[PDB]
Parts: sequence; C-alpha cells; structure tokens
Amino acid sequence: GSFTMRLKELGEFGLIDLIKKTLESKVIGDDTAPVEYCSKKLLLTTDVLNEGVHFLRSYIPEAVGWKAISVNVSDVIANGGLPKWALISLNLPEDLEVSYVERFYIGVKRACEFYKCEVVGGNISKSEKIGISVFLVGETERFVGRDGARLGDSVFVSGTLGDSRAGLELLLMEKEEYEPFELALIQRHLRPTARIDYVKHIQKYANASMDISDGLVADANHLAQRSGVKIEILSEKLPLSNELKMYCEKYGKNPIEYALFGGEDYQLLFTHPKERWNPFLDMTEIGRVEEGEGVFVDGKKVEP
Amino acid sequence: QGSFTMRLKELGEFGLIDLIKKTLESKVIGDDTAPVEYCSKKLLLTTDVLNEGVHFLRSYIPEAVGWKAISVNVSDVIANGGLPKWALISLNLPEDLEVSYVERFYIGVKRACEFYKCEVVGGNISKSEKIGISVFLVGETERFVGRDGARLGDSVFVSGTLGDSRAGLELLLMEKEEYEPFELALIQRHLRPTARIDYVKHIQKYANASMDISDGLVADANHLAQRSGVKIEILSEKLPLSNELKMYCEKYGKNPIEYALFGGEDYQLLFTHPKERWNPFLDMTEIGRVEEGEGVFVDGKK
Ligand SMILES: Nc1ncnc2c1ncn2[C@@H]1O[C@H](COP(=O)(O)OP(=O)(O)CP(=O)(O)O)[C@@H](O)[C@H]1O
Ligand SMILES: Nc1ncnc2c1ncn2[C@@H]1O[C@H](COP(=O)(O)OP(=O)(O)CP(=O)(O)O)[C@@H](O)[C@H]1O
Ligand SMILES: [Mg+2]
Ligand SMILES: [Mg+2]
Ligand SMILES: [Mg+2]
Ligand SMILES: [Mg+2]
Ligand SMILES: [Mg+2]
Ligand SMILES: [Mg+2]
Repeated sequence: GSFTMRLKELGEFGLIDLIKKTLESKVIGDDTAPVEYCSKKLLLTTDVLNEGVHFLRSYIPEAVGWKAISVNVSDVIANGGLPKWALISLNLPEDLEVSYVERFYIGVKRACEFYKCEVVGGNISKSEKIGISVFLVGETERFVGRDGARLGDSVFVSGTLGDSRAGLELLLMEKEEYEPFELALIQRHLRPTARIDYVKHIQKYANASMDISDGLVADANHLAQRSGVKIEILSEKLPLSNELKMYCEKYGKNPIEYALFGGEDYQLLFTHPKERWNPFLDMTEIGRVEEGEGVFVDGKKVEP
Repeated sequence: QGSFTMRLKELGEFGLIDLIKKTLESKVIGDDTAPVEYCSKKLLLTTDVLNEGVHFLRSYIPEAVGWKAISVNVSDVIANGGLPKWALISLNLPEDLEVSYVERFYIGVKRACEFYKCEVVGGNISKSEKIGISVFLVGETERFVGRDGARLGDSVFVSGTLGDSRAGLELLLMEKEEYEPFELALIQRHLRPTARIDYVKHIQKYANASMDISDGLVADANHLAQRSGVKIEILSEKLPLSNELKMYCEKYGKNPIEYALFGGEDYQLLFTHPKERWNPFLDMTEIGRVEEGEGVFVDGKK
C-alpha cells in the first residue's frame, strides 16, 4: 500500500478545476468554449456517450445517432449559438454489426439535417465497448455562458421536466408492452431534441444560459455558482407534462421530484428580466435571481 | 436464427469509412483533416485518439503522452497546409487513476500548445476502465492540400528521417533500467514526436498532395497513390536515415531500410510537387517520383 490521491477523491469538478489551472485557461467553465474569429465567436464543445453508461447495444442505433448529435447541439444552443460542423470519434468492437454503424449514421444524418449542421469527419478505433465522442463547432454573434445572471432576473426553463428520467425508468422495467404515454416518455429519453428554436432568444436576451442535462437543481447550482448569485425556485411553477403525471400516477410517484432531479431532458435554463419573456416560445418562469449564494426551492436550499 | 450479417472485422477500417462517407453523402471526408469554408479562408477540423494498451502504456511518462496527444493531431493539420488554433480533449478516465497522472498529462499538453501556438479551450471527462484520449483540433489555412493532388512528374519528398519511432518503441519494450544516450534519442522520437510545424508555409504554397507519415512510409504512400490515382516509385537508397537509427540497427543487428520503409509513428511528412519547388532550407529529402499507373513501388517491386 502507498496511498496516492485518486480521481475519485478529487471529484469531477475538482478535476476540471485542476485542468483549468494547469492550463492557465480563462475560457474553460461553460457548456461551450467561445473563440474570437472574424468579428464573430465560434463555439467549441464535446460530449460523450459510452455503452453501458448512456445506452445499451440493444438500443435502436438510429436513435443513438440522433441523440449523440442532439446532446452536443444542446450545449451550443444553450450558449446562444447555431451548430455548424461536427466530428465523431468512435471506439468500436470488431464484432459489431456493420449495419449498426450504418444505422447510427443514418440517425446522425437525420439529426444534422434537422439541426442544419454537418458531420465532416471523425475517427475510428478498436475497443471492448462502443464509445462515442462528439466534437461540435457552432457560431454566434453573442456568446452566453453561466456567469452573467443579474439580480432581479427571472429564471426560465424550456419545455417540461422529468420526462427523460421517467422514460429511462420505464425502459429499465423491460416490460414487453408499454402504454402510449409510456412510449412517449421512453422516446423523449432515447431521442431528445435540442431546443434549436430558442437560439435567437438566448443569443439576444439571456444574461445567463445553459441546458438542463443532469437535472434542474444540480445544473441550477452551477449557474448560481458561476454567476455568484442565489436562485429561488418555486416547485409549483415547474412545467410538468401530462405523460409524466400519468406515469407518476400509475406508479405512485411525485412529479415534482422528477422535475427537480430528473436528468437528460436537455431543456434550457436561462435568466433575464421578466419583460424579455417571449410568449411564442414555451418558456416557463420558475424563480428568480436573488443576491446571495446557493439554490433554494420553496425556501429550503438544495445542493446537487 | 443464424447471424450471417457482416461484422466490422470483416469489413475493415477503410471499408467502414467508405460506408460512413456514403451514408452521410459526404464529399469532404477522406483526407487527414476536413476543410470547411469560413471567412474567406479554410478551417481544418480533425481528430485522433490515443487509447491505453494500444497507443501507449500507463507506465509512460504522463507529460510525454500529453505532448504526443496534441502533436499527432497538429501533424494532420500541418500535413494539409494549416496551422493549429484550438483543441478540445475528451478523456475517458478510470476513477482510481492517480490525479498526478492527469496533472502531468496536462503539463505536457500545455507545453505542446505553447510550442505549436495553439490552445486547448475545453474538453470532456468520462469514467472508464482504461485511459482513453480523444483529441479534436481546429486549424486554419489559406490553401488546403489533400491526398488526391499528386501530379505526374512530381517528385516525392519526406521530412526529417524515418524509422526512428519504431526503434524507440522497441527500446521501450526492452524495459531496461538505463539506455545509452542515442537510444534515449530514439525513445524520445516515439514518445514525443515533434509535429513539422516548420513545414506549414512550404506545404501550403507548393505541395499538390500531402499527408503525414503515421502508419509507415509504404503504408501511407499507398493511400497517397490510390487517392491520386497515380503510382509512386521510391528508391530505398534515398530514404533519410538518422545516425542514432543506424547506430541502433548496428547494435541490435537490424536493417535500417526496413525501419525507414515500414516503421510507424514518426509523424514526418510525405508530399509531392515539381522538383523545382524544392526548398534547401528545410530538411526535405526526395525519395521517389509520381508516374502514371497505380500502386507504390520500391526499387522496382510493389
Ligand atoms: N467515425 C468517423 N466518422 C466520420 N469520418 C471518419 C470516421 N473515422 C474516420 N473518418 C474520416 O476518414 C478519414 C481518415 O481518418 P484516419 O483517422 O484513418 O486518418 P489520419 O488521417 O488521421 C492519419 P493517422 O494515421 O495520422 O491517424 C478522415 O477524413 C476522417 O475524418
Ligand atoms: N478533459 C478536459 N479538458 C479540458 N476541459 C474539460 C475537460 N473535461 C471538461 N472540460 C471543460 O469543463 C467544462 C465542463 O464540461 P462538462 O462536459 O462537464 O459539461 P457540459 O457543459 O457539457 C454539460 P452536460 O451535463 O450537458 O454534459 C467545459 O467548459 C469543458 O470544456
Ligand atoms: Mg451543458
Ligand atoms: Mg461535455
Ligand atoms: Mg453537454
Ligand atoms: Mg494523417
Ligand atoms: Mg484521425
Ligand atoms: Mg492522424
């Protein structure tokens, strides 16, 4: 035995901080990395999907391809940008069916057409399990990160919350038959759609923005932390879908818990004066930026 | 039922890439980097991967792996006529890996970025069983140079010397406690290859076809040849050999020519153009010619 500090002890964000300092980096910290180029800003970002962690080999491949692109396009949109070019690095087992990869890219192709971006390259390496690393390049006239929230700002989110988590739980049940609303939830988990419809809004009005990937509470703390402010959320303001309620009804669950802690919805979390609100978009006011520290819900403070 | 469906192993690496290209209806895929039109210039996107047990061992000096991680990708950018700008590094890391490993990896990354004048602006972290390193690089150029432009009559050049890296890998594999200075040089060339950043202008201005030598001379020359629909004739006696490589072969009874022909990971350059565009102030060596036909030949044989 020797005892040496391991990554596990440091923790995810502790490691990122170490990386940021070692690099003496000033840009690291947001969903994307803004770089100055031709009077505009290019946004560089990357996400990963590993077999056994974010999907199973039994998952429909085209959906996995759709998701791989969507997941990263989500970061770009959350920071006020439009996707442009992407590369996909694949770690593949030599026993995998050729049709799997082909179908994965069919899903990638459809997502790219939908988001109006393009996969221009990538890499292939041999491995035990499937690993998917996506690199995306986007552009914007105004980058919006996690540290620009202003006190008095209202806190917004897009769509509904908790759907993805319920979808995953339903998939885990491995039932041989699901009801329509259950398939809807499963589809939302398996095939999320990045809110590319919010780009202009974020780019023009948000003071602080990011996408909800790990859950509202957890991601709201990063926002509150980087903006050095306090976030007060009202549970009864959380946008809930009928399918989620139906799910929580059938399995004796509490919707609010799914809305606050459910991950992988890939909706947006942004802030700005309530007056900038756009009723044409499905945004919902759920709280506000108050001078202070931490994230509070109905008064009590909740940590990630 | 029975599964008779084709598996990746059967199809092969390049056959897979062709299928991927076809599926995306992509016109750009195929070269070391991907050129995209932007701001009256050409941005170059590219990605390489270093996986534990395959491209390196966890026992290798971390900072060297960090240096190489950046260097191998910058090499692709350089080989297609561009300069590196921004990079992202996605890491698959075992939760029980020493933090010192990661910090030292990034010290190597930092040093390479300062040397090549580019910057790591972000990345990703994921839990895994083994260390996985995926680097993404963005470069920029005024003139993109791919692998399909070789014109007949062109001379075939390479930079530096060849076979050094393979010699270095073999020395590493001997797991000796101490190496002679010349052996450390060889090891240095395998562990910490220096991308040919000094060739950017030359490649950008006068190369009709270019790429870096990573798989090996003959192996990569073959790609250059089929991509250009030309045949490449190389003369072994012209291959650039280093004193330390020759010293190595002398000591271990090896043939420096084989190393220069098949040795991988030197990350030197392979490009073609008229003999008159030769620049004596760069260490390029003419090793062959571009003629009509197909395939790669060495001293007459395929
Ligand atoms: N999963 C993937 N998706 C899309 N394109 C891919 C890909 N894997 C590889 N490619 C593309 O096919 C071509 C070859 O990439 P490859 O990684 O084999 O070579 P390389 O040019 O990086 C040289 P090296 O030996 O130096 O690594 C590139 O144009 C690349 O973008
Ligand atoms: N190995 C690495 N090297 C450099 N930067 C890294 C890194 N791993 C993560 N980062 C950076 O730290 C910040 C966080 O990345 P992270 O991948 O955890 O979040 P994310 O913003 O992509 C949200 P999500 O939950 O949606 O995936 C980013 O600015 C990222 O570029
Ligand atoms: Mg994000
Ligand atoms: Mg990420
Ligand atoms: Mg993300
Ligand atoms: Mg290359
Ligand atoms: Mg590559
Ligand atoms: Mg390469």
